[PDB]
Amino acid sequence: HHMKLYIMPGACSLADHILLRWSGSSFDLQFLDHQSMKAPEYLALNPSGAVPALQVGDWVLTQNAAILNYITDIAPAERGLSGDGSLKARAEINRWIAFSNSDVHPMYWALFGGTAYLQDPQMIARSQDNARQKLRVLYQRADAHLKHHNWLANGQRSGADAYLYVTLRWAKKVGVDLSSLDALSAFFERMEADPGVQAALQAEGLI
Amino acid sequence: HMKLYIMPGACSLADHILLRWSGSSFDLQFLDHQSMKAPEYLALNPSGAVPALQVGDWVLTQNAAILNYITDIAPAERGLSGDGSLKARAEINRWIAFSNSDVHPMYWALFGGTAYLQDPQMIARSQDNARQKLRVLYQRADAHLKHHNWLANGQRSGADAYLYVTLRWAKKVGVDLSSLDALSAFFERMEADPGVQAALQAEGLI
Ligand SMILES: N[C@@H](CCC(=O)N[C@@H](CS)C(=O)NCC(=O)O)C(=O)O
Ligand SMILES: N[C@@H](CCC(=O)N[C@@H](CS)C(=O)NCC(=O)O)C(=O)O
Ligand SMILES: [Cl-]
Ligand SMILES: [Cl-]
Repeated sequence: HHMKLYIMPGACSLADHILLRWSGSSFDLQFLDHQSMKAPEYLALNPSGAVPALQVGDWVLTQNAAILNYITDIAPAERGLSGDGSLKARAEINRWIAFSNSDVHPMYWALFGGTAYLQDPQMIARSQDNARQKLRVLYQRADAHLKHHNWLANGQRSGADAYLYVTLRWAKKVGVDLSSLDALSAFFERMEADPGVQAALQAEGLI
Repeated sequence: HMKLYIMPGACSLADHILLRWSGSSFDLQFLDHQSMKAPEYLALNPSGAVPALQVGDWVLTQNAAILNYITDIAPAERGLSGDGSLKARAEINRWIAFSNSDVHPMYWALFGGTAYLQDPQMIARSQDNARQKLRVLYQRADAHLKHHNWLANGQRSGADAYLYVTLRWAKKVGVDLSSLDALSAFFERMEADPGVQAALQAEGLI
């Protein structure tokens, strides 16, 4: 109740939801729609009208990268979400959060109606194929990294893994080819076997 | 002991500006669209993109990660972490993420990212769309800057360096920044900054 996470089921807010559960923090979910996000109540809270938003008392934090880092910062060290807690450890988490946040996530724009302005069905389809080809390349990079690493950063689970997992769920909704990416596949299954991930998916109605 | 891999005027200029503000000792390593795809740099960064910050044998690559690392190593007296609280770091992070994940990728069609469309009219529509979406994002920044001189905690941070760098691209690609007086004043404050000027000059920019 002191902390409220504004979510849309299956959206990027799911990464923050997963991390909150891994941190062991007490929090309250506030459910939003593509309609309720654009309503004046949430626009007063976040003018951008986009999820996630994390309310800590009267303070409203908005970027996934900022929220994930904030949850990491407040989590007790025993939860192991900051690695050894050094500058290098935080930098490793940050680089992999930025990979999902600024390389992976925006490549999904064409796959979530971002290219509707093209009007031409063939052009819209080409933009989607391009997004899938570029995403395939990015996921091959993540898979190559996961072949020799347990987790993305510092060999320990972090907000970086929660974010990568959420993008993989989108890949599995928009037709991104993840075949022959065995390390990435094992990572996805490890995540889905996790009680914190399962609790989050269930609470959001993705079961 | 630190080496920053740059391309003149690229997103790496934000890290360059912050390194000057931090007072840190650093070397610049200049790259091309060709030298970045060369095997020597691909061994350091397989993504074949700038920035990259080398600290000894360690190579750090994401802009957001580099900006936060520079902030973390800067002496407290430099005032790049605000009051230094979790809320202060979160305010810096939200504004870094705004330029990193909202502004920066909207420039993709404006920098040849929609060439696959082939048809010139469709490529032009993708550029017009990128410009329209960017004016909306810059209106948001302008609305925030109407009541704040700096993006986070009323004190200069890596967030300010990043927003300024994209505003340089806006001017080069035809993004409409008219009637955005607070963002215009921000751009002017930045260009008058000695650390910014020192960075622009070292990069051979104007
Ligand atoms: N850079 C922002 C992006 C925010 C964003 O893309 N939010 C999406 C959720 S994935 C959203 O609200 N989409 C639907 C809408 O705006 O109606 C962040 O990572 O928090
Ligand atoms: N998410 C990455 C994006 C990296 C990136 O976009 N780098 C650009 C510089 S603006 C680049 O190297 N562009 C041209 C190229 O790859 O040839 C970050 O912020 O560091
Ligand atoms: Cl990376
Ligand atoms: Cl923001």
